[PDB]
Amino acid sequence: DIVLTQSPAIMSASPGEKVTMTCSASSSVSYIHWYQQKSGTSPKRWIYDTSRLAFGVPGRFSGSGSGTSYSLTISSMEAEDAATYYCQQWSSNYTFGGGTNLEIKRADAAPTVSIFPPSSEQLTSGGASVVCFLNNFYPKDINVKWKIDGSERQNGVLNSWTDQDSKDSTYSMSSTLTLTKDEYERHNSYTCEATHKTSTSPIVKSFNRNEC
Amino acid sequence: EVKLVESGGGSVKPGGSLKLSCAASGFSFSTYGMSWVRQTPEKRLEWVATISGGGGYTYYPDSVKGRFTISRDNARNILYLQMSSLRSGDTAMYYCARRVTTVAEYYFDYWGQGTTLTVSSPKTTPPSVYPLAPAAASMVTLGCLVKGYFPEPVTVTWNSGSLSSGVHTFPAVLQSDLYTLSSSVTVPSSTWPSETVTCNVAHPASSTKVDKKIVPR
Repeated sequence: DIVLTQSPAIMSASPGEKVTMTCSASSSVSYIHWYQQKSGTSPKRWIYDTSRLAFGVPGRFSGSGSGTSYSLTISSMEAEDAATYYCQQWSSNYTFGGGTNLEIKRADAAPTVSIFPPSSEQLTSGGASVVCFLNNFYPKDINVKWKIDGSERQNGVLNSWTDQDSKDSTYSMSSTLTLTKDEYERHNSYTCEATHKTSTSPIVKSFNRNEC
Repeated sequence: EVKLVESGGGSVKPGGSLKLSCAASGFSFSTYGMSWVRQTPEKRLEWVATISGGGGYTYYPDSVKGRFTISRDNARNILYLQMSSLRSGDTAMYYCARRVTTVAEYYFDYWGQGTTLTVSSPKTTPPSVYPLAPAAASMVTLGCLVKGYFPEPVTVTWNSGSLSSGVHTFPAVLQSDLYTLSSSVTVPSSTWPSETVTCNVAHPASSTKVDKKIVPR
């Protein structure tokens, strides 16, 4: 019974800027330590005790805090740093923080939208999935609405999100609407549309069923 | 180099028992305390056990105390985590970590690669693969919807590795206690459909690999 809540859960920095994420405790604590975790690999040692850096970590990292509120600071941001940073205490119960997702920030990108009618193979099985790919955009926060025959739906939409690209530093999203065969053939014009802080009006992509 | 390499795990029905092991290399095992730490799919870090350098002392959190036992054998440089009466909350990837002494505390220096432990009662199901071809420009985005599979690690390889540099893979989202993922690829119009694009789905938990030539409607 000793919680750590780490303050900015997701954070986006551009290269060359300062970065301060915080770890705040439910009660007073002697020291706190930090680990780093990139996609697909375990946590690595980063900062131990409070201000002591591990052999590998660059010198532009820094640690501080006393009592209830400690904090890891990055002097100048470089793209090699993006990973989730956990804190951990060692005084009572060995508790980890929730982490701080560190993101690279780039110029905004609007997605490259692609819609796909269900396969001739799935339909013969009793089902029909309509799928929409919004590809290479930034930032990440998007809204997507599927409109069928001009009305709209939210039942059975599955939405998945990549991790930030290691080259262009974008994100990709899939959107799958899982109907029935009979539900699918009940309508004509399936449309997915993407709203975003880039374009003012949505990016629409459409097809009609009674066509094939 | 310091190595920590852990073995065992997979899919167990709730109530089963299991044992995880971890093997040590390139450091004197007996002189260090060794712990396990678990991470939830939602990237949640929870400490689960600790043994001393000798036998000496063991310590446990109050989420597994009673079900887990942590053991070393310093003849072989290997940890052991026996887990009895597994429940649904025990699903996680489990790492072994070295614990080193600091000024007044301790700290986890090296962590292994983890094994994964899925506690659940459903069958292992192979995946249904459906092609995603369009029903008009100079670059084509194709896809493969990979749907209805249980044990979660799947693999999608496109033209047998060739098109990696233009592939987006989308994490499997769960619903209906089956997993559903998607994968997209991008291709210059000069490449398709003049040449075959085929995505390839392999599902090691069932030893099933399916192929799908994306052909154009």
